[PDB]
Amino acid sequence: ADLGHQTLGSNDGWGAYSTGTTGGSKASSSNVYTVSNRNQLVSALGKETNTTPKIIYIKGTIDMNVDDNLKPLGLNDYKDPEYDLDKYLKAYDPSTWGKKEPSGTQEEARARSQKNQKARVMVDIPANTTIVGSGTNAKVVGGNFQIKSDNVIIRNIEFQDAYDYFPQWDPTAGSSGNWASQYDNITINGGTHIWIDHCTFNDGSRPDSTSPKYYGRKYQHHDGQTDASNGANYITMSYNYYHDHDASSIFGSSDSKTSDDGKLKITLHHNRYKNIVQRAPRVRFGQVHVYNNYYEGSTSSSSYPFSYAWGIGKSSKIYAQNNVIDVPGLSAAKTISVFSGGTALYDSGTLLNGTQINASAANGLSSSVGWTPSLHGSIDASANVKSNVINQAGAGKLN
Ligand SMILES: O=C(O)[C@H]1O[C@H](O[C@@H]2[C@H](O)[C@@H](O)[C@@H](O[C@@H]3[C@H](O)[C@@H](O)[C@@H](O[C@@H]4[C@H](O)[C@@H](O)[C@@H](O[C@@H]5[C@H](O)[C@@H](O)[C@@H](O[C@@H]6[C@H](O)[C@@H](O)[C@@H](O)O[C@@H]6C(=O)O)O[C@@H]5C(=O)O)O[C@@H]4C(=O)O)O[C@@H]3C(=O)O)O[C@@H]2C(=O)O)[C@H](O)[C@@H](O)[C@H]1O
Ligand SMILES: [Co+2]
Repeated sequence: ADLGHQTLGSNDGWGAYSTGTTGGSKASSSNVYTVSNRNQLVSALGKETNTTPKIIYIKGTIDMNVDDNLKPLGLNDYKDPEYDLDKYLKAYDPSTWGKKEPSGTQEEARARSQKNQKARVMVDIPANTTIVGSGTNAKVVGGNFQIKSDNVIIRNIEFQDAYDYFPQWDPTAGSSGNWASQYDNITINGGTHIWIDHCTFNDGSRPDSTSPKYYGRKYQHHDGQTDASNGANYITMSYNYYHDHDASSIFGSSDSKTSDDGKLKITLHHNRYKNIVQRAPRVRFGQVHVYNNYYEGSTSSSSYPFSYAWGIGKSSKIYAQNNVIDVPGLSAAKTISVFSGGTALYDSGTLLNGTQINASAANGLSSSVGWTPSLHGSIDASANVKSNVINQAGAGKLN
């Protein structure tokens, strides 16, 4: 079968659990579409009620920052009449505003401005849908796919530069405040039975090094690459190439969201993370199988310096098997970051710079996470992960 019609293999990660992930493979003839611009994409997706099996082939580059006639839209097209960058910055300067949350005229105008862009760039993917790139050059630029539904497959697409023209200042985020944006490439918000495979995720032409710092902090126009929230469950992400981007994948968005416990069952395998700073993934609560992924970066890079690969968050149940990390000078301990409530990590076969290590033990964590994945394909020896993943991961590697 072609990529439009294949389904997730019955053993291929948590996505294969229960009813599995077949997307739109059974689409009838009038529910197969080929799309090459936002209008055609939006028409094919339709609304939440469009749950019949459907297959959507993306042909070429689809820019999501465009109007209904496909004219490109930028900052001045989205700006609320009352929003102004220089006045926003003057209003919320910690020097005069202090550390309270921004509120009042400019913040309200900024919020409305951001909703103006969201209406163009964010689209929901309805149940029983397969979306795949045709050829080696299918691209989604500036878009944020959101998946709240069940049974969805996304493959062979290069997602670039989910860019927010209106980052919000938050003085209380982190030790010194941070600017925050809204758009991921893909957000799984309660979505279930999802396969993301052979896609590429990067920051396109606007990497973070082209953004200035305001109040000493990077004016961050990006957010995540593939994030999962709000009881998202039964998901396989395989053979994806994440590169040149700060925060990759947060699974479980909040310590208070205890309803995520027993959910966020996600398998990550054969993904490549190059020049990714952090959160690859950062997990709360979930049983997440992480195996045969390759991570490569430098702690001294000026653009996207490595901070950590796996985030051991509250009650996370990461099961790591035969992953390979190549970051010169990094210690075994610093391959991961442990956050409050994170106490356990199964860690087997990890190579760091060519040497076998145990990040879990080095961080004092419990060596068992109370589960063993049954749904997986073949396990590569760690010695072969780098080569297999560089050769095979990302869009345009099949076609
Ligand atoms: O269908 C819709 O479209 C839908 O849209 C709305 O709802 C969405 C969403 O579905 C809701 O659940 C909710 O989302 C809430 C929030 O608005 C959203 O941005 C989000 O984000 C998470 C956290 O809330 C963020 O603060 C943030 O946090 C991360 C870390 O998790 C956090 O620990 C911290 O990290 C620290 C330091 O601060 C950092 O500096 C760094 O060093 O690391 C450490 C660390 O890792 O611990 O801050 C970071 C960060 O800044 O990114 O990001 C989280 C994330 O997953 O991105 O989740 C919120 C929530 O779960 O409540 O609201 C959304 C919204 O759009 O408003 C509509 O409201 C709804 O009607 C619906 O229609
Ligand atoms: Co996100």
